Amino acid sequence: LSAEDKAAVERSKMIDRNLREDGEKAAREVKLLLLGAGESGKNTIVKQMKITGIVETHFTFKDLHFKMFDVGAQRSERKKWIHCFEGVTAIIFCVALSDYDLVLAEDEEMNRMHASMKLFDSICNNKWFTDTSIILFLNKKDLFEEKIKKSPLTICYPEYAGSNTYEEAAAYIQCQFEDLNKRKDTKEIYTHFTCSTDTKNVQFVFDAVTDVIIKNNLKDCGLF
Amino acid sequence: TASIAQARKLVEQLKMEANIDRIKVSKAAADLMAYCEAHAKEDPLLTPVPASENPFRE
Amino acid sequence: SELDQLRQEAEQLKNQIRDARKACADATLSQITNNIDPVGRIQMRTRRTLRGHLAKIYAMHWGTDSRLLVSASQDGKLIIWDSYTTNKVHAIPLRSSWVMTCAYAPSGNYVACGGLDNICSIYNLKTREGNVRVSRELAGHTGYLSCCRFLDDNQIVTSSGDTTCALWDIETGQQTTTFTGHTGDVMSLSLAPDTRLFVSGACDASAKLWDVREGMCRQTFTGHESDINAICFFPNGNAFATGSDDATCRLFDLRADQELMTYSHDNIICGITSVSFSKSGRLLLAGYDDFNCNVWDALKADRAGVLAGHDNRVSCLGVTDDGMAVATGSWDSFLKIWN
Amino acid sequence: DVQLVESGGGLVQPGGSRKLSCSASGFAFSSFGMHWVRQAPEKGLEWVAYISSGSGTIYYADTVKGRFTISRDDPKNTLFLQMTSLRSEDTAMYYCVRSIYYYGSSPFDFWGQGTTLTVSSSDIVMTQATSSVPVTPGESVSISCRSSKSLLHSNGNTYLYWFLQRPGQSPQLLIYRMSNLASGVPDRFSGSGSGTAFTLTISRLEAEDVGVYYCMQHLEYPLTFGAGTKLEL
Amino acid sequence: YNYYATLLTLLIAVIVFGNVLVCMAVSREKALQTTTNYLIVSLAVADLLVATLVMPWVVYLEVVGEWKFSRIHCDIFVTLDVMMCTASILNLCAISIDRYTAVAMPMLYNTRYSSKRRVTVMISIVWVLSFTISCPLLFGLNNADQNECIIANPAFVVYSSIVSFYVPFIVTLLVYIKIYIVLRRRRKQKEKKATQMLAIVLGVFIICWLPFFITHILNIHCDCNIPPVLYSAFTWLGYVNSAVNPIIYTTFNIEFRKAFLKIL
Ligand SMILES: CCCN(CCc1cccs1)[C@H]1CCc2c(O)cccc2C1
Repeated sequence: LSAEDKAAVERSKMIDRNLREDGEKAAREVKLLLLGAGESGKNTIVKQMKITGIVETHFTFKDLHFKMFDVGAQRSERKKWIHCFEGVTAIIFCVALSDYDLVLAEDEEMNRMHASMKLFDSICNNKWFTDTSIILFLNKKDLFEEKIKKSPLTICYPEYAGSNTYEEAAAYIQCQFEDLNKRKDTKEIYTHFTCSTDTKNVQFVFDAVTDVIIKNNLKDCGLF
Repeated sequence: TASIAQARKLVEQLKMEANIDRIKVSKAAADLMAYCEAHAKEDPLLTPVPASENPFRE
Repeated sequence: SELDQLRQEAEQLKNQIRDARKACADATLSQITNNIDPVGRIQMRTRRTLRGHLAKIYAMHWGTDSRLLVSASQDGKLIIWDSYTTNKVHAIPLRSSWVMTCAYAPSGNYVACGGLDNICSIYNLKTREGNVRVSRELAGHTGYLSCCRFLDDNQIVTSSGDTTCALWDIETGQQTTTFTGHTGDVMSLSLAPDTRLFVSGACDASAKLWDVREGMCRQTFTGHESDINAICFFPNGNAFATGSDDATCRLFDLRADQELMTYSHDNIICGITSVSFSKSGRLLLAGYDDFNCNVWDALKADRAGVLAGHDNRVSCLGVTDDGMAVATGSWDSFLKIWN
Repeated sequence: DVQLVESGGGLVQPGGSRKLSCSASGFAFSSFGMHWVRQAPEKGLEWVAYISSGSGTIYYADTVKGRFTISRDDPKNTLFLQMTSLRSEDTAMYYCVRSIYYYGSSPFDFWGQGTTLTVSSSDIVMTQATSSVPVTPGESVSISCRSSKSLLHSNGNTYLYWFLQRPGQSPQLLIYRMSNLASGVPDRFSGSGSGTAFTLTISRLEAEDVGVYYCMQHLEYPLTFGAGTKLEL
Repeated sequence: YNYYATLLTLLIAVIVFGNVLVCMAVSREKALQTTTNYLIVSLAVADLLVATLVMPWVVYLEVVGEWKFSRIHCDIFVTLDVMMCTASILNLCAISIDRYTAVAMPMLYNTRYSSKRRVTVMISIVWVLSFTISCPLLFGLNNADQNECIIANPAFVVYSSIVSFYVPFIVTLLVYIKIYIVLRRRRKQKEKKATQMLAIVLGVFIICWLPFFITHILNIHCDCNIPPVLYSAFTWLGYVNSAVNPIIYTTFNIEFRKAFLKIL
């Protein structure tokens, strides 16, 4: 092996050393999709948690680095780029509760809530996310609690209990989404009703991530 | 309105593509096959070189 | 009135070109090749495993020198490898993890890669400083970059999630011709050997051919079902192959203006993710969802071999420009070079 | 620009000590292997020492092995050579020299302007066809060099480097293996050889081609230069 | 005694069979090649070296009631008995510490870079410590007679029993109690299955080894007789753990069920 090839093998080992020291960092980050049915309170949680193409954001909270991929700028065919995210710890998903009686701007026929259920079913029951938990923020809590007094929830659903109190209406939204999960044994949905204090929304991501990672570890150990 | 401009554009593209000279598949296939025979001795994956010529010796 | 008249003229012209294609279809490449000697078993073996990426490999490309290859991964690292000796020649920290594509220039001076950030970053390998750095970020795409190919050190063509391809002047950092004729988003490019033409495949299962200076599609090929993931030109430039989620590969000839062959076998149920020809044109190599590459006699459409060595989805192929080897990349994070 | 500047040394007593220093700037120094080369007054080049990029793989010439220690501090982009028991034979100009090794790279491609050091009072020998040749611009010249071993390695590449030192300058790489020209070098120069004996041809001289031309080998450490042919106007 | 010799021979085959399938399963599937599952291979290898380097010769000794070989063969054989059993018990303790890391320090278990260092350390400490505790037998410091070379030297037997069983047993019991303090603070078949696994695993490791390492110290502390059938039966009940180990540590994990059904 020549004097230059020995220095080129060294260089290759120098590249490997630093390339592996970067893997030692990139494996300690927690990787999260962030998804939502258009303008859906998603941008509000991004600024709370911090305070073209996909936007990636970084935060550390209680000594644990998260990388969050706001993919909502990719308008096109998920079937040809969502397989990138197979290694995600948990999807974060957003729905503005106010969407129950708004209608989708491209046709004004379907409720923005039903459009977000089509997206939730579409990401949830997809083959790449079969083990991937979903954190589900339900975002515009306050505006839904006000609006349901003016506009009953049956304007969204043909089938409902007709109760129309905020608690049983909000819990019926959560129930209607968690019923979309076709694989409740392989993935758990972590629904949360989003609130004004930044650290309460961040703590829920940290809790659901820590609980997803423990349930993944227990599935490695054979304790599950 | 704009769906008409899009359909005029798409029709003009289809007309532009329709006007192209297209040759017999027998001739096209035979030229593809004839190139492929002519370069056959020049392809180390098709017809492997001896180990001393191969840069990827074990 | 007029929109329905134009829709009837679109139907009429679609009917006229399918009749014109069926008129010049006087044979099949299977009939024309009935007399030729079959390839036999292509028992290639892994001569190197390049084992430094720490996440899914999404693209790789050979240098014209046919010894160096670039590869890119979800690690947010792009690596240039000495394929003869497994050395990392360079490793390049990307600004983003999300590398859907990479390419390497015909002179080896420059590397390009794309991603879910729609920017094509172009990296100068042969700087006077010893670190690789960005020349341009080519930002004007509306959806993720699915493919990249340099025509030369100062022109690149790219394809995207926005249904367009674009040709860029890498000096001024802007599109020069821009190509819009697909309806599905665009997944793969190949340049003709002369680099004046190119052909791109999209999720509408149309493949469209362009001239890079004319700025407009000459031909549309549409024999596929489903969705085209992969394209390569056959080395004469008069034909190209396509790989789909329709588990078949297909060979289209430009002068015939249509499909010649359809490479399928009943137990490949799954998408082709990448395609390349071997230097004679005689072998298609096709990479699959079912964790391997198949190898096909491109003239007979018999399966001539398998590159079985990957433990996750093969996402790449490239035969070297000298024909000496095939690299394969996969989601298992190793490249394997076969001969 | 890329730069190598050398706060270096000066006078010493024989048997004394000095620290040569070479601060690099304008390039990614942590990635380069660094050599020192030296040149005694009105004599040819001697390679002195090396460090690879990782600060592993240090080497020395047998004339300085154990007397000199070569060191680097990448967070300061700086290379050192610490000199102990300085002999009168160590009187020389010392050049810091960067090198980078990977397929298609050009090592020795940039050289520091050099520091004087002055003192009070087993390897491939490389050799060249003459002490000098007379020249004028627009002529062609074929410089030649001979190696005591075949430099054509089993990997196929041939480790003959060609340098030009213009009058009063630090050396410059012309050609990194037999035939591969450096960047910043004009198409006038072109090298070739059999594997033991070699040539550098200058196809149509310019007045800037005046100076001393050294071949060197890089097949084995210690690295060895020829005693360079002058081209004299 | 042909019937007892036959039943003892069948135990050898069961220990081999179960521990071979777990070695095959983790060798095949990348989904099985997690941190605990290399420790479960290391357990299964200790159980195989118990099955092969030890079982047939203890079975023959129990069948003939006499020792047929020179003291050097006893020094080798009984170093291997104490080593492979201690490597088996220390593997249970190492898997229990790994399962504690999986729950109490979950990011350290998760991380593929540092968790490979942990497997390398804990498999090495398991084997090195099991050799270390047996090494006085290879030095021949067991004063036993060549008529019946069962271990005789009381201070060694006590210390070997303590560090090979009572310590890793108390540490395993402690960490599987911590994996029932967590998993009972975090939570406040369902996750009940984790408590069912802790109950089965401690149940087996008590039931197989505790009767042996009790009697094997009591035979020194009591200054008294012990029934040979009881002392032997508890010795076999010890070796029965190496049959039970692969069954418990794999057949309850669904990815192992799949990997076994791919062989079977
Ligand atoms: C079931 C294991 C039986 N062996 C002893 C073999 C026999 C005993 C009586 C007749 S034949 C023990 C010996 C003592 C010891 C120890 O101090 C620590 C760890 C393991 C062992 C292994």
